[PDB]
Amino acid sequence: RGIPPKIEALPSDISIDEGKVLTVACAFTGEPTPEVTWSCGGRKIHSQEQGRFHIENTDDLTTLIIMDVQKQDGGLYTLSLGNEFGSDSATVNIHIRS
Repeated sequence: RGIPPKIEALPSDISIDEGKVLTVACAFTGEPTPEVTWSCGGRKIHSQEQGRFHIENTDDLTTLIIMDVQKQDGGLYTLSLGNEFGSDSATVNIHIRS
């Protein structure tokens, strides 16, 4: 009959060295499958097929990938989920290390 979305696991903080690939994964649940939005600074992140930012969404996992991570990529990344029955949201603090 419908189950609102829930983010089941997302880390609160991640530190990665400058220049590496960062991968941030999150498992979620919901019926129907929730729509997934990643954002940073009130702006939605979109996959770039020939760029550094990529989002891979399956029916219960979403992954943010940032290739060759730079200091400018650091910040608070929010995952938001929504379906007909509700919404959820959580933030991960991404730190880029020298």
